[PDB]
Amino acid sequence: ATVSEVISYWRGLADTDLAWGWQCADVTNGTTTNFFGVTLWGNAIDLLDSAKAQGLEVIYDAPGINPKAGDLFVMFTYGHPYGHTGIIIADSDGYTIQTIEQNQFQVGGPARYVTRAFSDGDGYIVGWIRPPYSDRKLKDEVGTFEVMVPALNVRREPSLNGEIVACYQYGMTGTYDSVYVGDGYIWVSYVGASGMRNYMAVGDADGDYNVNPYCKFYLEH
Repeated sequence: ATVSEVISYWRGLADTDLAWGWQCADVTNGTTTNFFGVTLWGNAIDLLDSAKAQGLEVIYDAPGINPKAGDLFVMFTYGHPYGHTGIIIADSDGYTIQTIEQNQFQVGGPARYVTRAFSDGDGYIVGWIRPPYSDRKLKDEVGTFEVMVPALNVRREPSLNGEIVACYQYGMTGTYDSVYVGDGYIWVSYVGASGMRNYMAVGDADGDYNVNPYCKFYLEH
């Protein structure tokens, strides 16, 4: 994947919803998962450590060390211990950064253009990941899931663009009663508080198998 491809995609979303076709729903792991097939587990603030463990290039902020277009930044947030992320869409001079950022629905909000200093009233930049840019119901099952990705959408149908009804954050647990396969993903299903059924992608699918999990799974004993 190319820098121009990725930046163009997020510019598209910022320019403009519940039909969003991404399952992993944050900027950083959404980008690595959907464009590079690399999934990162943890909160926003953990993703530099997760990226390093997956062999990606990680650069920590410092004097003279400034991010480039296409870099995925990680940020410490004063308001909460989970941190914040976004995509850098232009080379930085070290004083401002041009970014696209997001703003039941815990995370994965809509994309918007932002320009921020390296430190302000919301937090400060810690570092950034530099991606390697180039040139059917399966079974009934009584279990619980644990969201391992930073952000994961929840829909009304086990389809790519199913209506989004929630967005779960890393660490979230919950029961499920059934597992589905569809549109390249494995899904679990459960009855929401609304009273109606919900579907959530829990990993990329090769045939009937979760070959890239977004969650851990626990079965009743």
